[PDB]
Amino acid sequence: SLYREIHQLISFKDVLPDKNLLPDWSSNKNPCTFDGVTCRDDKVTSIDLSSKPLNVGFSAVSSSLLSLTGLESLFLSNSHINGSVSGFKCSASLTSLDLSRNSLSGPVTTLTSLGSCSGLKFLNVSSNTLDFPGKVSGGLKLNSLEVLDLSANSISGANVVGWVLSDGCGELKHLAISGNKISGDVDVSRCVNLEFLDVSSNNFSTGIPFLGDCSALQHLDISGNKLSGDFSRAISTCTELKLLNISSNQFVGPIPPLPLKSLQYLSLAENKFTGEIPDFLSGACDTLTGLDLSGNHFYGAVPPFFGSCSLLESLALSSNNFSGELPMDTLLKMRGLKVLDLSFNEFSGELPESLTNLSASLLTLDLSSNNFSGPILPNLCQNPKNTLQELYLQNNGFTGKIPPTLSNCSELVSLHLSFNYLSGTIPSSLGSLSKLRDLKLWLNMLEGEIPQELMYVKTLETLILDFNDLTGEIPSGLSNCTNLNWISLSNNRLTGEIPKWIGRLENLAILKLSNNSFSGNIPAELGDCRSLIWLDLNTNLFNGTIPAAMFKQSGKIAANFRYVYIKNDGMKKECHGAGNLLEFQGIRSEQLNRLSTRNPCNITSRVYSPTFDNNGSMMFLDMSYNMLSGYIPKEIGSMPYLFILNLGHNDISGSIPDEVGDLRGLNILDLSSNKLDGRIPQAMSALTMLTEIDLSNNNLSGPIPEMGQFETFPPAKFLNNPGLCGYPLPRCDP
Ligand SMILES: *[C@@H]1O[C@H](CO)[C@@H](O[C@@H]2O[C@H](CO)[C@@H](O[C@@H]3O[C@H](CO)[C@@H](O[C@@H]4O[C@H](CO)[C@@H](O)[C@H](O)[C@H]4NC(C)=O)[C@H](O)[C@H]3NC(C)=O)[C@H](O)[C@H]2NC(C)=O)[C@H](O)[C@H]1NC(C)=O
Ligand SMILES: *[C@@H]1O[C@H](CO)[C@@H](O[C@@H]2O[C@H](CO)[C@@H](O[C@@H]3O[C@H](CO)[C@@H](O)[C@H](O)[C@H]3NC(C)=O)[C@H](O)[C@H]2NC(C)=O)[C@H](O)[C@H]1NC(C)=O
Ligand SMILES: *[C@@H]1O[C@H](CO)[C@@H](O[C@@H]2O[C@H](CO)[C@@H](O)[C@H](O)[C@H]2NC(C)=O)[C@H](O)[C@H]1NC(C)=O
Ligand SMILES: *[C@@H]1O[C@H](CO)[C@@H](O[C@@H]2O[C@H](CO)[C@@H](O)[C@H](O)[C@H]2NC(C)=O)[C@H](O)[C@H]1NC(C)=O
Ligand SMILES: *[C@@H]1O[C@H](CO)[C@@H](O[C@@H]2O[C@H](CO)[C@@H](O)[C@H](O)[C@H]2NC(C)=O)[C@H](O)[C@H]1NC(C)=O
Ligand SMILES: *[C@@H]1O[C@H](CO)[C@@H](O)[C@H](O)[C@H]1NC(C)=O
Ligand SMILES: *[C@@H]1O[C@H](CO)[C@@H](O)[C@H](O)[C@H]1NC(C)=O
Ligand SMILES: *[C@@H]1O[C@H](CO)[C@@H](O)[C@H](O)[C@H]1NC(C)=O
Repeated sequence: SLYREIHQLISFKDVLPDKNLLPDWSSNKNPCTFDGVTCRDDKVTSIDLSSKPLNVGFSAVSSSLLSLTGLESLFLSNSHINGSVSGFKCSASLTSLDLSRNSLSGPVTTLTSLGSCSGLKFLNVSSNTLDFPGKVSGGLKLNSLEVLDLSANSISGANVVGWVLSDGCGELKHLAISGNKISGDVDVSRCVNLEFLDVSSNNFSTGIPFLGDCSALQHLDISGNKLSGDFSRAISTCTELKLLNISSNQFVGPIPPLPLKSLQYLSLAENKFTGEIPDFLSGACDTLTGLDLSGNHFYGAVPPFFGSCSLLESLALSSNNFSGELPMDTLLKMRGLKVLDLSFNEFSGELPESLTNLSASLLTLDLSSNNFSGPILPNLCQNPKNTLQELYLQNNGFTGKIPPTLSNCSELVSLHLSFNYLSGTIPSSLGSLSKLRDLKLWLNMLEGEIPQELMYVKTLETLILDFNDLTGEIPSGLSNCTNLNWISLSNNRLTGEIPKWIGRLENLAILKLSNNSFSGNIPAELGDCRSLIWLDLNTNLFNGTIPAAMFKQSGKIAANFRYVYIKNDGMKKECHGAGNLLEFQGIRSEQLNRLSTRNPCNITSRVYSPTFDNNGSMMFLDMSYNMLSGYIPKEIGSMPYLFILNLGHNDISGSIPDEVGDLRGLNILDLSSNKLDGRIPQAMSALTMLTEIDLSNNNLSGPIPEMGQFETFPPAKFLNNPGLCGYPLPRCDP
């Protein structure tokens, strides 16, 4: 017996490709001492080899492990098991089998073989590649199961649920098959003990699941399909219902009657429900902990009855047309509230003083994209121990100043005050927000300098201050913020140079400094930013030459890195640069016209990516409209991910490096308005991704390369080059 146990386990170990995996599994040694093994009274009862790259087929598993007498559970989640299940001798003692997150493949009918495990009651085969080929007939025939998870497979087809349940489901308590492409009907009316049903993210577009008496159902998730019928009538017999998730479908009309007496979580998000919030929902106030109505067509006010929902932790009403003043009278009674999301509505008026009390309970306050006005509450975080982590007030009409008292929201992780009409300075006291990761204040009328005090915020990742009236230089304090990964200061009136300490921000992925008055040379230390993929310096007063060293990472960039990209059309003179990459969270695109008084560019063309290992490269480089000079370092050509390169409008001379032809990712290439001479390198015919080029206003000569993409570009892209010829230009005179 021990003999048999140890021979089975060691035989399993020996079939493993990796010889480091079960280092302590050893023959002539008791398995009860092995890692991965659970024993009771010196007998093996469970094996857990999850998250270990075994790289063997199911046949090895069923041969060795599943035949172990007395084995009660086997956990092999994320263990690189492949192959298919099939017939094997299986212990009567085995009650749970977890094969999730593997590479099991073949028709789901293979699972019928697990019927040989007479004791099997729990089965997880989620996140594999099981499918259902053609004719959906017969049955799964595992009607002893209490729990079955077939989620995230490759099951495509109609009435697969009927197939799962055809042979009986009187024992079933938990059915999940989410994340497939199943369609048709769901009939669980004979599953009288079913407590959990998840058919979400599938291809259901016809009937609502038929639940029958719905006598044990507590959790119902049909979200992420295309359903439109009468779910209300479907769930009306479900008196045990705690979670109802019908989000991301195609339901319409007003919120219908619902079974409210046991309800904890309700989501109707992402449908087309209309009307006001009806007062009958009040019946769930004894139990309701989470409510989500986001992304519908609701309107009107927030009903006073919400005052009695004392257990409500989360109220999400974003993206509707709710209106009126902040219903503080009601919000104050919601003892339990931690998340309040009213963003993307039409709430208006000023912030009430009572709101300050909420700083004491909420973790998240989201009022972004409404019609609020007036000052931001000076006293907001006045309470002894405020919990507030996220404060989103962006895209409103707030006036006045940023209250220094926000330094008292001690747990603040994210502060978004962008797209308002705030004036005054950036309070130095935000320096004492020791956990702050995101500071976003762009598109306001902020003045003064960038607080040196930010140097106290070690956690800082995001500093977005575009479109203000900020002056002075980049404070050396920012050098201490080594987790900065996104710095954006475009469209201020800043001065001075890029500090060389810039080099020691190994996480900086985006540096946008356009339309200021920065000067001096480009620091070669820029090449020491191990994360830099987006460098925008257009429209400044930079000078000197381009440092080859700034490219010395093209390189071992580990990985890649919520925004809007607004492309410059090329029909406006006063509009400079390839285009603006701007932070765009909780902001309506409709309000982008608010830039009209700051930005000479049109705003019509709004846009919202590769994968790296250690191959990653700079993706975006724009240094146009400066006073640069010298020669383009041929290292310029070392960036296979560079899809944009704008060096237009400088005083760059010498010839175009042939290495430019190595930039296989290049879509845009602007080198117009410079002192460039010599021949356009033939190598540039290798580029096949170009959508725009400009080499006009240089001193280029010789023929335009006959191959590549040149012929597809108009004469304009080549004008003002005396000795240049060849189509699209006039034929060269040999
Ligand atoms: C770098 O930054 C500076 C400073 O922000 C920026 O200069 C500013 O640019 C804007 C846009 O060109 C100017 O626009 C002001 O406001 C309106 C836009 O709504 C301008 O255009 C029209 O104004 C008339 C007024 O009667 C109006 O009827 C019309 O509807 C407007 N057209 C629209 C809808 O676009 C005005 O010309 C102008 N108003 C004033 C103050 O006279 C700002 O004035 C500029 N502010 C300055 C110069 O400090 C500059 O363009 C940026 N550079 C780059 C390359 O982006
Ligand atoms: C079948 O196997 C699946 C794959 O393991 C299970 O899916 C996983 O279940 C976990 C529990 O729900 C999830 O845990 C995550 O990690 C933390 C750990 O502390 C949890 O709190 C979170 O709920 C969850 N993620 C976070 C951070 O929110 C796994 O995420 C989840 N993975 C998925 C969904 O693919 C199934 O649960 C299992 N089925 C059954 C019936 O047991
Ligand atoms: C799920 O959505 C619908 C419904 O099954 C599928 O649309 C079908 O498209 C095929 C053509 O490939 C037609 O033969 C079917 O008649 C369509 N269905 C109907 C009723 O119009 C869609 O293909 C399915 N998606 C997947 C990936 O399974
Ligand atoms: C209700 O259903 C939605 C849609 O299935 C769930 O949202 C999913 O997970 C997150 C949001 O939490 C998003 O990524 C998507 O909207 C959904 N899935 C994916 C992978 O995109 C939501 O979590 C469900 N709510 C509950 C509590 O069950
Ligand atoms: C870039 O701008 C700076 C600051 O205005 C200038 O610094 C120049 O540096 C070199 C030193 O040999 C010379 O061009 C001048 O002596 C400096 N000018 C002055 C008085 O500041 C200069 O305009 C630009 N620097 C470069 C590299 O040309
Ligand atoms: C299972 O994985 C191994 C390891 O790569 C491979 O050799 C074998 O062909 C795979 N079997 C199937 C069914 O793909
Ligand atoms: C939203 O509500 C406001 C205030 O009642 C109303 O004036 C406006 O027309 C509504 N907007 C839409 C899109 O229905
Ligand atoms: C950051 O600046 C330097 C880093 O070497 C040093 O004075 C100190 O460690 C830091 N200062 C602060 C504000 O912690």
